[PDB]
Amino acid sequence: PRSLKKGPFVDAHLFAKVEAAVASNSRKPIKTWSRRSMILPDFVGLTISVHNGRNHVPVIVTEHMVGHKLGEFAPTRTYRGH
Amino acid sequence: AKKGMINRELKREKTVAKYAAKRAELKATIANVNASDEERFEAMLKLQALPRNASPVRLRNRCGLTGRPHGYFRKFGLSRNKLRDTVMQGDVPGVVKASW
Amino acid sequence: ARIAGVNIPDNKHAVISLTYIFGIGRHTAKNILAAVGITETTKIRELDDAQLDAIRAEVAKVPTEGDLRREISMNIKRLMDLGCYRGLRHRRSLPVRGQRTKTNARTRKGPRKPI
Amino acid sequence: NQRIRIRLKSFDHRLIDQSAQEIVETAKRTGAQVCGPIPMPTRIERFNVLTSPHVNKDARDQYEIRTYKRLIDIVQPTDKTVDALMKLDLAAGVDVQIAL
Amino acid sequence: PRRRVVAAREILPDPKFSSQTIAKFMNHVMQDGKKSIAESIVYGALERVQEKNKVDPVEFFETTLEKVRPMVEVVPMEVRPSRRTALAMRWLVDAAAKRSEKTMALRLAGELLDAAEGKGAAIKKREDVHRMAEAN
Amino acid sequence: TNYGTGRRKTATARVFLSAGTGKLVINNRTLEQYFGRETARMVVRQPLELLEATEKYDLYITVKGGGIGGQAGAIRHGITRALIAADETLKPVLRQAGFVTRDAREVERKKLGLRKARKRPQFSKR
RNA sequence: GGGAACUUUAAGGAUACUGCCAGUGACAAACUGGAGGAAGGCGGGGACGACGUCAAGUCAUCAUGGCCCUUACGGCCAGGGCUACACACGUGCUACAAUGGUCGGUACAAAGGGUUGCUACACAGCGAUGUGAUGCUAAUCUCAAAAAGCCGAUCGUAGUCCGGAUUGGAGUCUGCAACUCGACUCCAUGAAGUCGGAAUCGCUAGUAAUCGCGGAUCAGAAUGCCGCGGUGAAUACGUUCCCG
Repeated sequence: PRSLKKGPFVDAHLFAKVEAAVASNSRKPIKTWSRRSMILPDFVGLTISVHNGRNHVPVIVTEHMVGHKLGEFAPTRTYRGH
Repeated sequence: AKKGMINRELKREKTVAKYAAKRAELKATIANVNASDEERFEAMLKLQALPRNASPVRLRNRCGLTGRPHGYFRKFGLSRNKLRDTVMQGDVPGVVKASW
Repeated sequence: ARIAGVNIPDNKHAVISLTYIFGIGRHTAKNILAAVGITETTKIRELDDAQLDAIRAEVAKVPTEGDLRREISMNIKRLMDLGCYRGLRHRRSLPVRGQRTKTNARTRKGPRKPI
Repeated sequence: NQRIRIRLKSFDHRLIDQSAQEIVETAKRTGAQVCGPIPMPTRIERFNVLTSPHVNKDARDQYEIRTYKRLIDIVQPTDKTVDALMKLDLAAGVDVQIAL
Repeated sequence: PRRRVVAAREILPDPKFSSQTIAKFMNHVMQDGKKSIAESIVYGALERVQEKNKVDPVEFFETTLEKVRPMVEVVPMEVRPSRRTALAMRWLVDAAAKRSEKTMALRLAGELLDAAEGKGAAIKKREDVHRMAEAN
Repeated sequence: TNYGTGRRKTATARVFLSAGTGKLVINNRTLEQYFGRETARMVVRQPLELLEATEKYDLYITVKGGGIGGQAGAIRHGITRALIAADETLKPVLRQAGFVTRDAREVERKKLGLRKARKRPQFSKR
């Protein structure tokens, strides 16, 4: 994991979007390719469409997912069995 | 290698050289202990806001003659094929077949 | 002797016997014994009832068997419900920490299943 | 209390020996005392180069390159000593470092 | 080989008893180059047999080795002198491995005493080879 | 008084022989203090024991390189050479014992394509 | 202080030639034994691979005849994949323990790397590491602790004080960024595994076996590869059959 002395990593373009939405109260999803951004407490209550390689999967941020990377909720491989 | 890949490598070296000084300055400001926490946070933000190609970790050593990205041998600056050719021709000073 | 609802061996050294409890390892056994002032080489059967009571009082500070097993169960269940990548791996009973699955996943996958 | 320290580095021990002999002879001729030459341990670098262009891992050439070092000490240097040493020619393939 | 005859590799006598027999026994006992451990194992047995019953350590070992020595191969053939000792040492090592005691040295000494008195998996195996020899 | 140099497996021993009661020092240490295993101690004492002069001489020995066995062999070789220097008439006996020969055996280099000097990777024709 | 003896460092030389003796061979080439010598008959190891064979391998190192695309089969970018997983095979590492595990004390190497680097020492932390600071462009300072070994104690044959997979919870470092998909540290957990069928592989001596150390690639990322030393065996009667 990222060192604690550096703090959590969030992309600036995504952070500005969530900050604008929270300053306002827009409910439309925020579309992003930033799978590597960490979910912050401010993220709670928002819908983020995370790119998974080919599509944008919507994720509704609940309190329990604070501290996860955004990409953990958008799987990138397809598998159903053999 | 392809001309596009060689030109990509050249452009990356150019960007690293262009942004070398400011990156070092921001890293020093981050490492500063006498600096304010807000100052170090702003330095980190600017470092993350720098262009990606400014980072030296994205450079890949390529053969100075052909551009091959495997088997580089930092000391000679040539990949293994051209190194073998040049050594066996005798244009590399001091290098001889090794036996012991 | 019965400690934390477990019958730990009587003929072994205390530092080894105390690791028979779930949630206690060698380091934790050393820490427990050092804080009640019992040498590590004393066997459990050579212990006074007050010494065993002190050991029980010390063990109560560490989550040991039922609380620990329930805590691990809730931790796994939370991921499985949340549906994150680790939860999906837990559902499929596949390696969770990035190991290869093309070969050598037998600990998580169990014995081989013929086609 | 002036002592001249000369260090010779080369890839060819015959060349380094010739240069050391020349320096010692010149210093002895100029009427100065000389200690050396002292042979320092040699550096050997080895490389394994695949010879086939595509796939033969057991088919490689093993090359080596050696760095030879010699040390020369001049004590009680006469006036003509320094001028003679500076007038001495620099042979290609031998690096000469002088310390006072 | 095929065309050559390889000269036998002469091993030095042990530095304590100057006995090539004990040195060869140590070589048979030793595993993956750990000579000192095998030395301890063999010397412990040699000292312990002396305490248990007073004989010369070399002489007692030689007598027991002669007792365990076979004389027939397998089509019958007699064993050459070298293979007699070579096969007795292996049998005495293998059989002494399986008796239960605290140290390997004590097991080795115990079966040395046992084979001196005619009981041991070694001389059962010797009599089994004798049976198979009588078979043909 | 007399000097000898012994070599065995990258181990070199300098031996200084004199006339004395039997004192023996290796690297400012006693023989028992320096060598842990009995056979190393016995190999060092082999030449003087053979000559029956264990109490006739005093030894000052230093040694560097190699391991315990190599150092013991080097010390024995150096003692033999020092005895040869002290008296040339002792050479036939020591050569008969075999102490004069320098053991030239050395570690063989690893070779390209092999796991070791001789060991080869496992082969599968199937 | 001092010395130039010894070890070593590394350039140049000497020595080994069946040279001497004995026996055989055919009265030849050769062959067996002995002395001296550090070494004796090719002392050990490396490099060096004839004429040719397999339309063997490589148009993806590179070069090149011919064919094909040209708002695309060219070029730029972000995210994903090369890391998937009912399965089968090859090459390895670690084990199944007492010739061992753990704890305490105490010895002995070689080779190689270091200025965008290696770091003495002190402080903080259980630790990975962090901060301050010092020497080094290196036979000068450093990586660095060799490990197996020896001495003492304990474990007493148990799936164990063996084994260390997997999973839960905390961290560190590199990096713009460790979700997919890094390495390492601490606590907890403690899987299979009781020496492995038919069959099959390596090795003739400082070899096999076993123990540790270094490097190339490289920001980070070796159980692979290329090297280094430590301890140090067993067996070769012979060519009847297996293969070439």
